[PDB]
Amino acid sequence: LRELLSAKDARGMTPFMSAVSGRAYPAAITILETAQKIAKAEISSSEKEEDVFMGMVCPSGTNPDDSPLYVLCCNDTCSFTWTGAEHINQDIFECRTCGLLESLCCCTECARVCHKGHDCKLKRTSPTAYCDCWEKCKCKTLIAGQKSARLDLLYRLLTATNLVTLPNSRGEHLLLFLVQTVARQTVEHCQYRPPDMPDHDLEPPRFAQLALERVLQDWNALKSMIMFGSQENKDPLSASSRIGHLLPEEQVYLNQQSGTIRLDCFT
Amino acid sequence: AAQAPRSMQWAVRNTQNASSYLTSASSLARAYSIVIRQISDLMGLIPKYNHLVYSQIPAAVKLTYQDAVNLQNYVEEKLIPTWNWMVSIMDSTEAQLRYGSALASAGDPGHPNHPLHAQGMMSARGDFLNYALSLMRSHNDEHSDVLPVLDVCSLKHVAYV
Ligand SMILES: [Zn+2]
Ligand SMILES: [Zn+2]
Ligand SMILES: [Zn+2]
Repeated sequence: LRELLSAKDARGMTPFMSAVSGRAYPAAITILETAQKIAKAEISSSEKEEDVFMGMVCPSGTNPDDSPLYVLCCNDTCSFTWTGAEHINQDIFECRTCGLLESLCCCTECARVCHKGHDCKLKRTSPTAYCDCWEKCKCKTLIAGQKSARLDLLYRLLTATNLVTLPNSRGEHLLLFLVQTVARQTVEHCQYRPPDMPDHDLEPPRFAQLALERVLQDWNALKSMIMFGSQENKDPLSASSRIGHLLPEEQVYLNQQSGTIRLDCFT
Repeated sequence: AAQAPRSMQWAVRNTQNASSYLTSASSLARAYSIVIRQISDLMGLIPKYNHLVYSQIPAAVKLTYQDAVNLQNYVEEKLIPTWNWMVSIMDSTEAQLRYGSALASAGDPGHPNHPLHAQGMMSARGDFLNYALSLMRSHNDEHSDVLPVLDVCSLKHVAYV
């Protein structure tokens, strides 16, 4: 089992990470419980219990954009599941890799998951639009999954792993990502109305608000967010993070300041 | 005012009769410099004075080494306040300039906010808010990844001093 759960598929994912990616939250739970058992069974080895566990859950050298705790939060439904073919004021993206050129578009969630790794750009046309991605492509955000299992899995991850401390692929700490999500949903969901084409007329997602409320109760998440931009909590991206190649004088100046742009943008 | 080189242009309010406060602030500094030079010149004569009295002027005050000491003590004290004011502003200015240069070395010139790369009321309120925010940040070294907001053209009076 340890080998089978630490083995990586053609996209680098363990079976656990695959269960999360596919919204099979009860399977992810089953495996995650089992992975803790396995790591706790091999305590007789000269490895630390954690190394094995992290190997099975989120292996070393994983691209941060695929870290499970982040992926679980990205797994929302396409707006179309609750707006249907009605036009609401929302953010929209073109996706040139897919021929979704400037007349066409997808909503934020499709751009984040259905078009992950493509050329996508924030579009400049009017925001009053539905999302073409369910019609033009094999849209992976149409399925909600089991909401109660999604929330249970989140709780478990927050206490099982240190993943809350990582920034995503744009330097956003998880909290700064969640609070922007809630602020965006607040505007989009107020446009919702009760009553070959995909299932529409579903109720909008409240997961980001629930997740934000729970994460904010974790000391580690909060400390990790507030200390962001300190010399210890070195932001990997867009933030003077490579310095050793400059001559020593400029280092002794440039080490002295500390960052707050993200902490201020959050607050 | 011959224009600055690119490594320092970002620190200048530039394009990359009425009264004004700055006129009068500057001219008083100009006037102050004259007196400081003249005091220095008179201190300069002291060693030669037992010759440069009697070989030059019909009458002048006798003075002695002990008096030169006390004059010098007095003169130093009267300069300390303006000295502290000069020094503190100069150090603060040099720090801001050198940091902006180090950041220009480490950063990416492809970015539109790099020092080498770079509406009314709201732009003015922009300028003022950028300034106030830069001021508040700078006090606690919470300023690691944006150029300090600065202009040197106001500092003409510290230049004279
Ligand atoms: Zn969509
Ligand atoms: Zn989609
Ligand atoms: Zn695409």
